[PDB]
Amino acid sequence: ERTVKGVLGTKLGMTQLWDEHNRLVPVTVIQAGPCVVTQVRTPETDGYSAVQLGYGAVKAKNVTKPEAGHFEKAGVTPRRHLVELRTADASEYTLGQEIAADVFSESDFVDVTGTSKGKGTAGVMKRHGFGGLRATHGVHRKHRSPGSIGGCSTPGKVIKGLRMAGRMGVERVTVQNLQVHSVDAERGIMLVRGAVPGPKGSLLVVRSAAKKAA
Amino acid sequence: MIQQETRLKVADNTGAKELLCIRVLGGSKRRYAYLGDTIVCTVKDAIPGGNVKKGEVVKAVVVRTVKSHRRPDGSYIKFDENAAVLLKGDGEPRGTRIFGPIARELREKKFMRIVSLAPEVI
Amino acid sequence: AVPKRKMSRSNTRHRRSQWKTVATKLVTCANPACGEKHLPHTACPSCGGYGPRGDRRQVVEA
Amino acid sequence: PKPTKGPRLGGSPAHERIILRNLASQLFEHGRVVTTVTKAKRVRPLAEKLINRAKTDTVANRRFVNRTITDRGIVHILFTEIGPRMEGRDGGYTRVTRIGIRKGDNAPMAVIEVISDKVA
Amino acid sequence: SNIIDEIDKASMRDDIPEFRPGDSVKVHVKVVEGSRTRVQVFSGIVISRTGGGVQESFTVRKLSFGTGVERTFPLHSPIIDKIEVDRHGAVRRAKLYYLRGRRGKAAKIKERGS
RNA sequence: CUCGAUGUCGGCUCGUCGCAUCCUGGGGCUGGAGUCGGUCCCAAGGGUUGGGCUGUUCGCCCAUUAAAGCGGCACGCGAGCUGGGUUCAGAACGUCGUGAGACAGUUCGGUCCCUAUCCGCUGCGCGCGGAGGAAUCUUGAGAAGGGCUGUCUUUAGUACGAGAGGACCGAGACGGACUGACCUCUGGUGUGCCAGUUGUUCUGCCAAGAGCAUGGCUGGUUGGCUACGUCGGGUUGUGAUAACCGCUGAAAGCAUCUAAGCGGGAAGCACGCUUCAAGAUAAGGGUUCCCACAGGAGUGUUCCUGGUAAGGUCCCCGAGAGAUGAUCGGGUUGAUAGGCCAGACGUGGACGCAUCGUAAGGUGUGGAGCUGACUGGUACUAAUAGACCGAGGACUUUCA
RNA sequence: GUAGCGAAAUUCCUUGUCGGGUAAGUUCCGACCUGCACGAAUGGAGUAACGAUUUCCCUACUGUCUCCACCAUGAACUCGG
RNA sequence: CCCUAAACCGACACUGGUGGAUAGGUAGAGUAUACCGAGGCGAUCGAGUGAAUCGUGGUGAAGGAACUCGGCAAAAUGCCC
RNA sequence: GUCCGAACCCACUUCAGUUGAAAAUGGAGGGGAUGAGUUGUGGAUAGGGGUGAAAGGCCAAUCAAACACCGUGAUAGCUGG
Ligand SMILES: CON(C)Cc1ccc(O)c2c1C[C@H]1C[C@H]3[C@H](N(C)C)C(O)=C(C(N)=O)C(=O)[C@@]3(O)C(O)=C1C2=O
Ligand SMILES: [Mg+2]
Ligand SMILES: [Mg+2]
Ligand SMILES: [Mg+2]
Ligand SMILES: [Mg+2]
Ligand SMILES: [Mg+2]
Ligand SMILES: [Mg+2]
Ligand SMILES: [Mg+2]
Ligand SMILES: [Mg+2]
Ligand SMILES: [Mg+2]
Ligand SMILES: [Mg+2]
Ligand SMILES: [Mg+2]
Ligand SMILES: [Mg+2]
Ligand SMILES: [Mg+2]
Ligand SMILES: [Mg+2]
Ligand SMILES: [Mg+2]
Ligand SMILES: [Mg+2]
Ligand SMILES: [Mg+2]
Ligand SMILES: [Mg+2]
Ligand SMILES: [Mg+2]
Ligand SMILES: [Mg+2]
Ligand SMILES: [Mg+2]
Ligand SMILES: [Mg+2]
Ligand SMILES: [Mg+2]
Ligand SMILES: [Mg+2]
Ligand SMILES: [Mg+2]
Ligand SMILES: [Mg+2]
Ligand SMILES: [Mg+2]
Ligand SMILES: [Mg+2]
Ligand SMILES: [Mg+2]
Ligand SMILES: [Mg+2]
Ligand SMILES: [Mg+2]
Ligand SMILES: [Mg+2]
Ligand SMILES: [Mg+2]
Ligand SMILES: [Mg+2]
Ligand SMILES: [Mg+2]
Ligand SMILES: [Mg+2]
Ligand SMILES: [Mg+2]
Ligand SMILES: [Mg+2]
Ligand SMILES: [Mg+2]
Ligand SMILES: [Mg+2]
Ligand SMILES: [Mg+2]
Ligand SMILES: [Mg+2]
Ligand SMILES: [Mg+2]
Ligand SMILES: [Mg+2]
Ligand SMILES: [Mg+2]
Ligand SMILES: [Mg+2]
Ligand SMILES: [Mg+2]
Ligand SMILES: [Mg+2]
Ligand SMILES: [Mg+2]
Ligand SMILES: [Mg+2]
Ligand SMILES: [Mg+2]
Ligand SMILES: [Mg+2]
Ligand SMILES: [Mg+2]
Ligand SMILES: [Mg+2]
Ligand SMILES: [Mg+2]
Ligand SMILES: [Mg+2]
Ligand SMILES: [Mg+2]
Ligand SMILES: [Mg+2]
Ligand SMILES: [Mg+2]
Ligand SMILES: [Mg+2]
Ligand SMILES: [Mg+2]
Ligand SMILES: [Mg+2]
Ligand SMILES: [Mg+2]
Ligand SMILES: [Mg+2]
Ligand SMILES: [Mg+2]
Ligand SMILES: [Mg+2]
Ligand SMILES: [Mg+2]
Ligand SMILES: [Mg+2]
Ligand SMILES: [Mg+2]
Ligand SMILES: [Mg+2]
Ligand SMILES: [Mg+2]
Ligand SMILES: [Mg+2]
Ligand SMILES: [Mg+2]
Ligand SMILES: [Mg+2]
Ligand SMILES: [Mg+2]
Ligand SMILES: [Zn+2]
Repeated sequence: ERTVKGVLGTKLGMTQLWDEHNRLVPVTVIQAGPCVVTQVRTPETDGYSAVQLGYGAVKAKNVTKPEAGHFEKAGVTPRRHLVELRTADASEYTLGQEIAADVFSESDFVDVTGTSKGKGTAGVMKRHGFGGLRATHGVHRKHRSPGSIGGCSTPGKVIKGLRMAGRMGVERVTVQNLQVHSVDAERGIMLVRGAVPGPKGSLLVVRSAAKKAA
Repeated sequence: MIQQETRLKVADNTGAKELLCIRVLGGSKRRYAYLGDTIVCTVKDAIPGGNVKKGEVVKAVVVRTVKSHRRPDGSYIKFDENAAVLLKGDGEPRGTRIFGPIARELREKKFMRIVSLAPEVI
Repeated sequence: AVPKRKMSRSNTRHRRSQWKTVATKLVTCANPACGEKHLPHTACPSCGGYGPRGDRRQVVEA
Repeated sequence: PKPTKGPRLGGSPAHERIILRNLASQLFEHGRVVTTVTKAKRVRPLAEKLINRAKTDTVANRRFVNRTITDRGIVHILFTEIGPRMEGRDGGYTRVTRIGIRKGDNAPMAVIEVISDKVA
Repeated sequence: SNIIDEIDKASMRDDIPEFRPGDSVKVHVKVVEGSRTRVQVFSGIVISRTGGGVQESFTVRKLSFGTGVERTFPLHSPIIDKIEVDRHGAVRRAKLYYLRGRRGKAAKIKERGS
């Protein structure tokens, strides 16, 4: 229902800048490269309004026949990635249209979505901030234990949703209201004030800020 | 960073020589006091000739932390001793003199009198 | 902790059937004079050679 | 070169250092060595660093190589035979090839060997 | 990547003098005073230079009123009007952290070429 | 009920639920100038501090805070921890007993095990199905998370009040706590890197080094991991409502918030925000690709074998991934890793030589040498070579 | 029931009362005596020295803690026995 | 023939117990400790892999007992003149 | 029956172990260490007895009366079958 502008990019890393109030600002560098409209979704044929964007450099021998046919119908060269943008203005998008970082101006607030860095199987003390037990005073082989995990004969069970150890990281995380610092479209570079999820080289979705601003 | 039980020296001439942080004002559960934060202290040691007695509960503003202090321009300031300056309950010093360097964060519209009496504002 | 009850035959077999191994795959030696089966990306134990029909290199003196 | 990330060979990092240095020395002594996959792949970077340092023969370089190895006979071999053998090679002075497994403990085995043929 | 570096080149400055930790330095730091601005000189000894592109920063230690004050400045910060080098020290360490616990004659640095 | 054992106080950890609400939200009546209160209706979304004393619960006190709620869950939680108290054998004191001994009197000391089978729960795979086999992108039935709050400025010294005093409803700024991601900054780490150095043994010796002593010990320290670090977040709202305030209006010629109906009305309810999600067997939808193979039995073809297409897996090189599976990238049509070359970071002036000093050593040659992770190049090395799986016009019925 | 001692390893009431120490002290330290239920070889009251005894305080010191992070290792984990 | 032990006492080829003699060098007060000698060993399942977690060590910003029944453990101190 | 401190003897604290390496130990500290010391060999004291710097401690890995055999197929208003 909401109209969203969007673009796809790659997390190149971070550096720092100084703003006009001489304030040090951390900036993430996103190679908000050229994206092409591979497919437009309409209520008539698909049931919702969204725009599928491409983006990515792919080797010709690593694109299969179904993907090649999809891109041939789109009328564009094959791209590595394909990500949709749920926008209510999908129609205004034509098949094969060119999208560049200049879709965002010098002070727009954006939401950046990416897959967070993985940590493997994490303990409770790390993946949930559990305070363990003391290091001394008789603590017996339970320094990083989760403590109790329930009650007693009532309910004689462990409630669903209890926080215990497990695999943390590698998940969809959206960080909101990041003010774009600068856009240089002729080389497809975006400087966004903040820290975005994911390791260097990961795919990032930069969309217009859902909550507009602070 | 100044927390409960941290002992600080005094940059005033009130006669107090050492304070013990009893609390860090500014909200519940607050851990630490930084440059320009107000704390409740007890006077562990004082000069025998002075207007402050040992065991007196006072309020002070923290100047000269040891840890570090970031500034919006990306620079940092660091001292070699945790200091504090006593207050009269209205934001004004109890003493009539300030000793040693004073942080610039005291001159955030708040402690004008202390900054004026500061021998050096860094 | 200790096993409260003797596990049933069905459950014991359900768990035990998963203790198994996969067969080693083996690949035909590229050397025409050998034609034997060896592990992939591994020198042929018979000819003691490695590489494609053309650029073969001796690896094991066997 | 790059550290080993995971747990070290021989049950101790000091023992891993000793193992890698001795294994490189034995590689240079014998031309080739069968030393299981992980040891060979971990000794390859150090051995190639040493060979590259030995590609140019100076007294200072010989002393620096003798910091490792520590057998001057092997240092002489490295600076006289292995070194000049790689005049035109830009790295890649060694190669690793898998052999199979050990019956006793199923250790995947491999032979690492210094390149023998001249690049020219 | 080098894209990061070429972006950093837009923020890096060129009028930085050459100096090492152990050198006496006056940093002309710009101080904002409400409507006013001023240039205040921080004079001291460089005790550290944490390097790397636009991230380069250096630490200056001063002894004022019986207390030591350390200030860390990003080498390309726009708050620094300029940097003056007074003495070139003769030290043996990259980081002069031992000077924190030294005062008096034990805390003074030899001059270069002495 | 349990004595062929249901371990008994308080704290720690982890929560969850009730509302008989401590704070924050809303409203009536007030014995409600203002400011505040005090009553008792709504309301459980979130929040509800750190210490001194005592084994304590309780309680008192100190300093805060928007507030320091009350209770249930075997007085939650010892196959999670604690053993200070209690309730073993030792001993002492008081009291009692002739005595052995006794004491909800006191005191000092005092062993507490478990490799998880089943359910439960947090994670992660394999299989099969999803009426052909695949590749990609998805809808959201439904599920989860999130929901705190202060101070100051302004409206305004306005309203009110005799004064002193001092607003509501709005606007802005800056915080605390909590929390998501993250490593540019700061801090920590550092079994790598550089450097110094003690003892000792060794490389014949000099020179230059090596082993061991916790990395022998020290001084630093990139990458990675991280918080003490820096960025973001709670919301601005919508709908139906609670108490409550109403409009029109009878029964009952009036009146009445109500009987017909309509409107306002809270941090609560459902959305909004974030995340999972078609095993949603109701197994979805779009787009794209591959195609009517072969041989047998057959009994409407049926069904079973066999080679393939699209496609995928094994294997190998790896990390942005990871306990293992998995995931992602690369596999010569190749920069996937190592090496190599250059750079940056880090250390801080190598060896040799010259010169000065009796010597330890100093200076020069020379930001030297060394050097990992980061960056850019470069096929030099290894990603050889190959196998294996995988449809068939894809069941039937009716429609068009 | 004397000397002496006393809320004591004895004091139930009880966290007695006052004083010291702490920002805050049911413990401690010195006093009071109202000794539930001290007391003179089952010794009374003291005592330098001594104590892996019990108790309180100050200082130094620290991952005990605010608040944990990171490193290496023996198990755990994967493969073979 | 073993004999501060794989052969003895412990059910074991068991991190336990077992009397006496010899016992070099350097640093050292030392028969402590470190590295070595005479001499003897590489230890009687391995190969891997940065999971959580447990054990065993290491380091730590600022604070410094706020931990806790209790400074439990650790740190600091440490030698000679 | 001095002090510090190895051997030696001990066993205060803590952690680990607790189907252990071990039916009482191991790591880290800790007490004594010329003495009422410790240790080897042989010997003496025997069950209502021993011995005990005294804990009902110890007397062949469970002692408020050892172990073995015998009376004996003790007895059990009790539990089981
Ligand atoms: C402070 O109250 N707590 C809750 C109790 C308690 C606490 C700590 C302990 O360490 C012991 C005990 C109980 C006693 C019981 C003794 C008894 N015996 C004396 C008759 C007995 O019957 C046996 C046995 N073998 O059956 C034992 O174990 C026993 O001797 C023994 O050692 C004990 C303990 O260890
Ligand atoms: Mg902790
Ligand atoms: Mg432990
Ligand atoms: Mg049940
Ligand atoms: Mg089952
Ligand atoms: Mg590493
Ligand atoms: Mg191993
Ligand atoms: Mg070592
Ligand atoms: Mg540098
Ligand atoms: Mg039973
Ligand atoms: Mg209610
Ligand atoms: Mg609640
Ligand atoms: Mg509810
Ligand atoms: Mg009480
Ligand atoms: Mg509760
Ligand atoms: Mg209970
Ligand atoms: Mg339980
Ligand atoms: Mg007890
Ligand atoms: Mg008990
Ligand atoms: Mg007495
Ligand atoms: Mg009597
Ligand atoms: Mg007791
Ligand atoms: Mg367990
Ligand atoms: Mg839904
Ligand atoms: Mg369901
Ligand atoms: Mg970095
Ligand atoms: Mg650092
Ligand atoms: Mg040696
Ligand atoms: Mg040491
Ligand atoms: Mg780093
Ligand atoms: Mg009416
Ligand atoms: Mg009305
Ligand atoms: Mg030199
Ligand atoms: Mg009292
Ligand atoms: Mg009492
Ligand atoms: Mg009192
Ligand atoms: Mg008498
Ligand atoms: Mg008498
Ligand atoms: Mg008596
Ligand atoms: Mg007596
Ligand atoms: Mg007496
Ligand atoms: Mg005495
Ligand atoms: Mg004692
Ligand atoms: Mg103290
Ligand atoms: Mg292991
Ligand atoms: Mg196995
Ligand atoms: Mg012997
Ligand atoms: Mg033995
Ligand atoms: Mg035996
Ligand atoms: Mg000597
Ligand atoms: Mg020794
Ligand atoms: Mg020898
Ligand atoms: Mg022997
Ligand atoms: Mg054995
Ligand atoms: Mg592993
Ligand atoms: Mg330590
Ligand atoms: Mg360090
Ligand atoms: Mg610290
Ligand atoms: Mg410190
Ligand atoms: Mg201190
Ligand atoms: Mg305390
Ligand atoms: Mg506490
Ligand atoms: Mg201790
Ligand atoms: Mg110590
Ligand atoms: Mg003595
Ligand atoms: Mg002995
Ligand atoms: Mg004991
Ligand atoms: Mg234990
Ligand atoms: Mg003594
Ligand atoms: Mg005899
Ligand atoms: Mg007794
Ligand atoms: Mg016995
Ligand atoms: Mg009898
Ligand atoms: Mg008879
Ligand atoms: Mg009978
Ligand atoms: Mg019965
Ligand atoms: Zn062959």
